[PDB]
Amino acid sequence: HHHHHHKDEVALLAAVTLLGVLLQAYFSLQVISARQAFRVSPPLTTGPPEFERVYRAQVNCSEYFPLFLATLWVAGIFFHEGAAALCGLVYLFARLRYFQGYARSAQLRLAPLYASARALWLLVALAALGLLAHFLPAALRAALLGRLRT
Amino acid sequence: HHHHHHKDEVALLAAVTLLGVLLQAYFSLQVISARQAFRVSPPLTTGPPEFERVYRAQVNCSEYFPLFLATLWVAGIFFHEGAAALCGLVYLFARLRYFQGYARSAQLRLAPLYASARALWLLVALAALGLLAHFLPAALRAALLGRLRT
Amino acid sequence: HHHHHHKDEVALLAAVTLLGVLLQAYFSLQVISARQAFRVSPPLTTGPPEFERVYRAQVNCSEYFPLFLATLWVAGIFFHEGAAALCGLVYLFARLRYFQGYARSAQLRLAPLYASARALWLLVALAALGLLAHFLPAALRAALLGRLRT
Amino acid sequence: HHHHHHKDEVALLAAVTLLGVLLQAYFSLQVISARQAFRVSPPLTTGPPEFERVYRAQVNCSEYFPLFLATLWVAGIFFHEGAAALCGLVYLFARLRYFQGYARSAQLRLAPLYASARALWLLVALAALGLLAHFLPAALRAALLGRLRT
Amino acid sequence: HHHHHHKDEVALLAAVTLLGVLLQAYFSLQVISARQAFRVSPPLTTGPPEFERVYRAQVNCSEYFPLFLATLWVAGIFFHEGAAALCGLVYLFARLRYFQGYARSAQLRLAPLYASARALWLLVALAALGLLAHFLPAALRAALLGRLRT
Amino acid sequence: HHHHHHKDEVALLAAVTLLGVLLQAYFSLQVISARQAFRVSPPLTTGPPEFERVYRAQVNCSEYFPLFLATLWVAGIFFHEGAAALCGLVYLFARLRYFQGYARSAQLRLAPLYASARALWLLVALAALGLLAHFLPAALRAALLGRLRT
Amino acid sequence: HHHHHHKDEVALLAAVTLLGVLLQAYFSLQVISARQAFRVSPPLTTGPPEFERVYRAQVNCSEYFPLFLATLWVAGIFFHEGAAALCGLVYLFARLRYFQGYARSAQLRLAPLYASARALWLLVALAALGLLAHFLPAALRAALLGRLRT
Amino acid sequence: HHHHHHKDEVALLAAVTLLGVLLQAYFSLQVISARQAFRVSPPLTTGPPEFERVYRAQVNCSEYFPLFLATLWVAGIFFHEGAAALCGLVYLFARLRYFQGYARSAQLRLAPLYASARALWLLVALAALGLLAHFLPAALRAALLGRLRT
Amino acid sequence: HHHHHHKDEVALLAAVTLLGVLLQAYFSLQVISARQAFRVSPPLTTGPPEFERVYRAQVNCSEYFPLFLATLWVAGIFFHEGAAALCGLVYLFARLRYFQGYARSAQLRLAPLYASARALWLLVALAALGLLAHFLPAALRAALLGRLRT
Amino acid sequence: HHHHHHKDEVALLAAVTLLGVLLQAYFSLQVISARQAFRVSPPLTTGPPEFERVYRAQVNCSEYFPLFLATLWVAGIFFHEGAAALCGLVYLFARLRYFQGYARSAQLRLAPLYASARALWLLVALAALGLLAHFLPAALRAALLGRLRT
Amino acid sequence: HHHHHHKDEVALLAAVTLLGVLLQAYFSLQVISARQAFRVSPPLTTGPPEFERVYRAQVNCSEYFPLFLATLWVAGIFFHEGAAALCGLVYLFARLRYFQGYARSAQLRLAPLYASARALWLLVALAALGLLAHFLPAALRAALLGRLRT
Amino acid sequence: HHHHHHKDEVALLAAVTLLGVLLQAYFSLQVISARQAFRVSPPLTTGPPEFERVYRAQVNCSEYFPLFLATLWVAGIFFHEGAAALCGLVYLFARLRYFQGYARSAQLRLAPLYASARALWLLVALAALGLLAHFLPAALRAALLGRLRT
Ligand SMILES: N[C@H](CCC(=O)N[C@@H](CS)C(=O)NCC(=O)O)C(=O)O
Ligand SMILES: CCCCCC/C=C\CCCCCCCC(=O)O
Ligand SMILES: CCCCCC/C=C\CCCCCCCC(=O)O
Ligand SMILES: CCCCCC/C=C\CCCCCCCC(=O)O
Ligand SMILES: CCCCCC/C=C\CCCCCCCC(=O)O
Ligand SMILES: CCCCCC/C=C\CCCCCCCC(=O)O
Ligand SMILES: CCCCCC/C=C\CCCCCCCC(=O)O
Ligand SMILES: CCCCCC/C=C\CCCCCCCC(=O)O
Ligand SMILES: CCCCCC/C=C\CCCCCCCC(=O)O
Ligand SMILES: CCCCCC/C=C\CCCCCCCC(=O)O
Ligand SMILES: CCCCCC/C=C\CCCCCCCC(=O)O
Ligand SMILES: CCCCCC/C=C\CCCCCCCC(=O)O
Ligand SMILES: CCCCCC/C=C\CCCCCCCC(=O)O
Ligand code: NI
Ligand code: NI
Ligand code: NI
Ligand code: NI
Ligand code: NI
Ligand code: NI
Ligand code: NI
Ligand code: NI
Ligand code: NI
Ligand code: NI
Ligand code: NI
Ligand code: NI
Repeated sequence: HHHHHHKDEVALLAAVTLLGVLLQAYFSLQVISARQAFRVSPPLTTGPPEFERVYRAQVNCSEYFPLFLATLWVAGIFFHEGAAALCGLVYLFARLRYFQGYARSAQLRLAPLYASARALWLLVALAALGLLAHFLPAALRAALLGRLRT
Repeated sequence: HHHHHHKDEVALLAAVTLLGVLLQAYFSLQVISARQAFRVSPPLTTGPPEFERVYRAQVNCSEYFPLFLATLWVAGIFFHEGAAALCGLVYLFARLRYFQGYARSAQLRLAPLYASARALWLLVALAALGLLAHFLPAALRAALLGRLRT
Repeated sequence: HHHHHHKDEVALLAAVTLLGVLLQAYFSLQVISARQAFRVSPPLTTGPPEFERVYRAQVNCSEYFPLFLATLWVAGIFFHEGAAALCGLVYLFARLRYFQGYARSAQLRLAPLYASARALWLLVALAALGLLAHFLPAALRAALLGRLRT
Repeated sequence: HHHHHHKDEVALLAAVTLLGVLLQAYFSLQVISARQAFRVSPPLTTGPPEFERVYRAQVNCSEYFPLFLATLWVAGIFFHEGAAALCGLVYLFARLRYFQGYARSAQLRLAPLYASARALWLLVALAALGLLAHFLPAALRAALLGRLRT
Repeated sequence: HHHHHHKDEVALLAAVTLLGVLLQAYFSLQVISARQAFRVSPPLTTGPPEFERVYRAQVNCSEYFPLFLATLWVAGIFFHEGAAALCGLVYLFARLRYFQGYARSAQLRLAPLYASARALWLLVALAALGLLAHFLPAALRAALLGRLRT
Repeated sequence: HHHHHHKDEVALLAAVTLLGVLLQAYFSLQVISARQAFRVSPPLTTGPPEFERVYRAQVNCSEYFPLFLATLWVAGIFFHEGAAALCGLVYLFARLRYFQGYARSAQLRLAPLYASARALWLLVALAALGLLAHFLPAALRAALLGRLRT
Repeated sequence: HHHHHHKDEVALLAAVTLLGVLLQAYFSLQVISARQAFRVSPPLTTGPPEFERVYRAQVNCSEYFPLFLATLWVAGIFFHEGAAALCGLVYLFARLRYFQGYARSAQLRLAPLYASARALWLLVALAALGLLAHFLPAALRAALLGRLRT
Repeated sequence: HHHHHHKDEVALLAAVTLLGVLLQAYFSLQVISARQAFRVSPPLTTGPPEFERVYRAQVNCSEYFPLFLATLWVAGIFFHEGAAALCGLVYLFARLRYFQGYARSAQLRLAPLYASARALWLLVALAALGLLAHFLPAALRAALLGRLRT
Repeated sequence: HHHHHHKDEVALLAAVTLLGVLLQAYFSLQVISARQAFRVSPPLTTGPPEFERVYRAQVNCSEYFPLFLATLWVAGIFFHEGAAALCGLVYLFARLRYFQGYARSAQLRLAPLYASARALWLLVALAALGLLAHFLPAALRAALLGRLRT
Repeated sequence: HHHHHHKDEVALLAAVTLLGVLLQAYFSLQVISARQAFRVSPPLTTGPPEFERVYRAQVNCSEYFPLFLATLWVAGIFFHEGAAALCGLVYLFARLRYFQGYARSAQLRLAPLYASARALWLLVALAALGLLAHFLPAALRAALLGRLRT
Repeated sequence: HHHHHHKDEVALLAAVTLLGVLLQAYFSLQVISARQAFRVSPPLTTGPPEFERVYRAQVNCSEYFPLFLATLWVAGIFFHEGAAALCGLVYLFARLRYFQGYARSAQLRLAPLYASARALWLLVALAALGLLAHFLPAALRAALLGRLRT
Repeated sequence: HHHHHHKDEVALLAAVTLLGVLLQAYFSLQVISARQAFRVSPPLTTGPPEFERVYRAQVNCSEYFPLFLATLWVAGIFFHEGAAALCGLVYLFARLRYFQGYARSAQLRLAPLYASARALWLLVALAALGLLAHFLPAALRAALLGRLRT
């Protein structure tokens, strides 16, 4: 405190962030479950293809999760909160489908992997466009001021 | 600048965040050390069970680390900073114990894994409760206003 | 809204964050490419050393990426934005070199790994120094006030 | 010779038989092609999953091919030639789809495997019904004649 | 059509043929069942000895099945239909016992393998004797006619 | 019975069929012999290359055997019995050479594999030409009758 | 010495003991022989299933041999010498059959394994019954004497 | 017979011996059970770590069992029956704990392994002390008698 | 008690027995030491040949140890105590040499293995000769008494 | 210098030597090429049979190359330069054929291996015959001179 | 003897030859050392990549060593002694660097491998040029004399 | 020609060289023989330890053979022919013993390996001493002449 809160500017991003965490928790619980079913004890991460697909689907989602969080917040702050949150939901729903598909079949990971890549690339473009709108005017002005005497 | 800083609202979260990073650095240095001791050179991540346990303990802590960070910040902003920071410390101390236990024995990972899951689930619940307190009143009001003419 | 934005206080951190994401995207696309070249289909993450090095270089960069993001933001907020952003650029350029080197040879990962560790440790020290400057004066004052009657 | 030919009673069965052979030839040429692509030389029948799927799809089609031929001819002679030939075409088209699907993905073999099983079971039932119509009347008559004095 | 059918000359052969197909169907369903029980997914044909024995028993029966069909029909047409059908039943019952025995133990395959070989060799001898009775008289006559002038 | 036999129309096909069976029996006895020599007990089908070549040569001959039988009978009935029987003998002699060559060396399988493929493709073409001669005239007539009013 | 010998009280146990040793010697000589035949040199204890079965049959007999000796002597001293010696002979003859069966086939070990377990359990029960007869009367008397005043 | 029995001098040793046998029987039944659960058929003694731990725990107990029996009897006869029997019970209870611990985790074998070693070493020391008391006086006397003339 | 002890009749056997136990303890401590040196953790019993030789030497000594104990006691009681004890010492010294040799080289196990076999076979022959002297006179007398009337 | 050169006595040997070196260079370049084609990177010398055959053919030629050089020079100096050079050319041409054959097929190495062995054995015999002509006369003379007085 | 020595014409070649031998001795001692460090006992030539690189570097140097010696002597005799000796030193220094580099990293073998190939190819060209100068004039003269009458 | 031969100065070196070649031929024939006995076909160089020891013993002798030849000739020319030839015989006899020993046991290679190293090091020292005697006087003279004016 402060007699103002910036919570109302990031609450959709925070909600989509928490949903992402819950989805990652779900993937982790499904791996523990596959370990039980296929009797693959730590420290092993190999076993039958069906176990390896569940393990790998979770590990893939986990590798991309910080990329998702980073670009969600940057796009949400610099471009538009609602648009970023919406691309974020689409990304997470695609990730659920990727995990479910990949667990059934390596080939079934591909369609939802492409949908998740499209949603993440869109977050990347919105983040980039917002950062450009932030930096470009001051930079072009400073260049122009430089050329002004001449 | 700005003639105000929101640093004083997130400094415990930032301190617990930095402690988390230092702990992850420690786990990484312990893997490099196990590589030396067991002569397992990159790109290999397999070798004797004792090397694999150290590798896996670090990789597990690393997978969950962004989940920890995400929920720490959301709970700290939307619920209560001190409570979030405290659950965060408990989580990180549990993770230290998980890493140390798992390195000695797969079975010794389990008790501290459960303690870390309890602390992370508590962060999740506090984040959820704070987001509910943020969104629910405006939503119930809007629903009611809708029903008002009738 | 709010009639003020804290965007101007974190825009360099956000830009370096987005660059980090783009670099991680690049590493991921290079793994997909190595999968094609060496015919290593998911769920496999093993194959010839040359494939394993590309896979491992990406996975290593990915493990450290949240540590990078965490300390970049904490150092940028609590110490100095421009200094944090600069150490961050140096870190990311070192990571590019690590990935390129490791793909050619395990041994070629080492020099740029050390440069990335130096840049990350510097971010850690700046974050720590900023948090100390935040907390230490109030703590020493409170200790002193305690001793004052005596 | 003979001043009659029974060719006109089995020409659809013979045509569907020849189509089956051509389809098996196709599967064999696709395995030779996969051997070239994946550099798997005889006597090896193992290699990457993608090679093994092509090999296995052909071997599976080959195991069932004599079952197909046997029941096609028995159903065609004892039940109805056109019906047997039609179930036979459906079976072979399902087998093409099984081979193509299985080569892409183990999971993609399943739908067309079920369609081929339905067509083969139908040939089995028609063969059984025709053999029953052949044998049952004489058998029931002989049983009855036996009971007649009494 | 034709105002005569040759169905009555091959109906026992066709019935024994259909029984052979049903038995091969049974072996195939037992392999699918062993895949489920031992979690061996296609394209794999290896796993624990107990799975491999079920797989191999089916594959062995399948390799010999066209030899069985070929000699059943040739012996049934050229020697005697009832005798061929009877040796055929004995062969198929021996094959059932081979499959059941081999699934329990490699060693238990041997006694019924020998009984199936005896029944198949008998079909071979009957086929050979019928073909000799078909060709030998005309050949000896033609040789004699050749020697007749001299 | 019947006061006529169609045996005299298929006796060369039946003789070549029986020779094919005897040749497959020979290949099977040679595998049992290689099992003894190299001490490879069922359910194993792997061992030294020299055992695997004998196993594979037999399995290859067995996969193609129903294709051989099918096309031999269709070409023999629809095209010309003596021509089909002759291509059939050539095919079987090529298969003997394939088995003997492959057992000595993978590379030695190739020349006789090509000779067997040429003989089998010739049977396929004769079968196709006979089926065309059977079906084409009635089909062209029916098409023409259709066009006749116009 | 002593002007008495307790040899006459244990000579059947000693004879059955010596027979057990000779049988274990036989099993050991058969393993050395299997090593020669299958060319499996120490320190290896793995090789083809046929070698492993001979090795394992001997190792199993060896693990149970001290259990046999212990219970033979305890039953022979505390229950009845002739009965213990007789169960002991039955056990050893069952063990010979177990070794011979297991060497031929894993499955053939089972019937004689069960017969050896029945004979060993009988020795266990006789030993237990003899020890009960030894200890129970004095214990029940001491309990009763305790209750006597009351 | 004999009008005396030495049964009363060894009945505690015999009872502890029989308990040892029953405990070894228990370990063996637990291995058979682990074979069923993990589908590891003889002659295999390898499989998942969880099966191998149960197998190894039993094999370890079995290797030491004759050492236990030997020293139990020697200490019980030459030192003191009750003391030997008591160390023996402690040893066997420690072995139960070793088996149960090792089955859960390799690391959990260690504490009860040390307790079993302490109890076995104590039996060894009591056996040694009893044998010294038996042999030393006569030996020192004989040495002294030798020195006596001088 | 008893006013006599049979300790003086078996004290050399008991001493040689205890020495055997101490030697087995030594072999076990050397395996634990090889586990440390070669980093082979339980439940593994495989690793480099040098570890496997130490493991196997101990396991071999352990398998034969109950055979040694059994025949030592039977020969010592039924033939001559001092002779049995002496063959026993020779056997144990040969076993020490076997363990030391085998640890250095598989081939170095052979000479001392043969010396241990000679000493054990001698114990076997002395045990057999003592049991014959025990049983043969009464048996020949009983046979003769049977023949006496005639 | 010297006002004479012994170059004219060994120039054919030197030319055949240089040709041998060029041929070994060729074999080495073909291995580097096979490494590229089959993606087998150093330090690996294993991979598909087709790579291993190229590697092994070169390594075999390399092992025998010093034997070739040694005997070429000794035969060329002690027997006859032109004859040695000619056997040497024949040997090298046989080695080219061995390398080319072995690369295609293990079996194709054999005929040219035998031709190279014949040429090398001939060089050996010429070297031996030349050394005999050098040493035998002086030795027989010295023996004779020894016998001369007598 | 001889009242002249050709030692002064080859002493630099002999010195460079001896240096080559000493360098090969060094490589061999470094392999023995790597065997000790990585516990890889003969007959094994495989182990961790770091051991395999040391082994392979030595084996590669050894394969090329006779090519080096052959061309060093031929170039030194037929072209120029000092030039050959100098290229030889350069080659050997490059080989030292190849061995040292390859031991650290496969990739580090490449630069010095290329330098050694350049020095060896230069020796080859000098040897070829010297042999041409030896043979070409007499050959061109003989061809010309042949053409002279015409 | 030349009216002198330098054959009489190198005939012992040539004879020892030829003996070395014959010994290498023997080692090669023994490997071909081990391939037959253990059924290890090219391109394989792995199999049971007993085959690998024969292979490795030959390959080791082959690697050192050019070192032997080089130093034999240099020591024989620059130091003393008879001494070099004698060390050479000793070396070759040691190599025979190394091959024979290593084939029986890895450990048995060591004593004769050391004897061969001593003989080869002696050849190295004699070669070095002869080259020093060749070069040192002229070098010291040239240095002295340089210092002479001063
Ligand atoms: N290096 C030996 C020498 C014995 C030899 O030269 N064998 C001939 C006939 S089996 C061969 O072609 N060896 C094949 C190879 O060296 O890869 C070997 O491994 O075989
Ligand atoms: C747990 C998930 C929370 C969901 C957060 C998003 C809630 C509603 C998002 C929709 C906002 C859309 C704003 C309009 C964007 C546009 O114009 O495209
Ligand atoms: C590096 C670690 C920094 C530690 C950050 C936390 C410092 C004190 C945390 C305690 C705050 C507790 C506030 C009260 C919460 C409650 O009522 O439960
Ligand atoms: C995509 C990358 C964006 C780059 C963000 C950084 C842009 C300029 C950074 C330089 C700021 C340096 C401020 C001075 C720091 C110092 O004094 O050391
Ligand atoms: C190569 C393929 C040849 C095709 C053989 C079949 C040609 C036409 C088949 C259709 C006949 C259908 C007859 C009617 C059967 C019914 O009433 O269901
Ligand atoms: C599904 C199985 C159908 C059974 C076909 C056979 C039915 C009866 C076969 C017996 C015919 C025997 C004829 C006599 C042969 C002989 O004399 O040996
Ligand atoms: C066991 C093998 C039986 C052999 C069957 C064939 C017997 C003779 C076949 C030759 C018939 C050739 C007829 C002429 C064909 C043509 O004109 O090309
Ligand atoms: C080498 C083997 C020695 C055999 C030892 C046993 C000799 C005879 C044993 C039979 C004794 C049976 C006594 C009667 C037991 C009963 O009543 O059941
Ligand atoms: C099946 C187990 C049987 C148990 C055997 C032991 C029964 C009681 C043992 C206790 C005897 C203790 C005697 C005193 C020893 C001492 O003074 O320390
Ligand atoms: C720990 C080892 C204890 C040693 C036990 C043996 C002590 C002396 C044994 C020698 C007794 C020899 C008696 C004579 C035997 C004979 O005549 O051959
Ligand atoms: C690069 C290769 C150089 C070739 C060296 C040989 C050149 C000609 C060799 C033939 C000399 C033959 C002399 C006659 C030998 C004989 O009588 O058999
Ligand atoms: C152990 C190494 C011995 C070194 C042998 C070489 C000693 C000096 C070599 C230099 C000779 C160079 C002669 C000039 C060659 C040229 O003109 O290029
Ligand atoms: C095939 C082997 C040929 C043997 C070559 C050597 C023949 C005799 C060598 C002995 C010469 C010894 C000369 C004396 C050396 C010295 O004084 O030590
Ligand atoms: Ni205020
Ligand atoms: Ni201001
Ligand atoms: Ni603000
Ligand atoms: Ni406002
Ligand atoms: Ni007619
Ligand atoms: Ni009629
Ligand atoms: Ni008809
Ligand atoms: Ni009495
Ligand atoms: Ni007594
Ligand atoms: Ni001069
Ligand atoms: Ni000269
Ligand atoms: Ni002179």
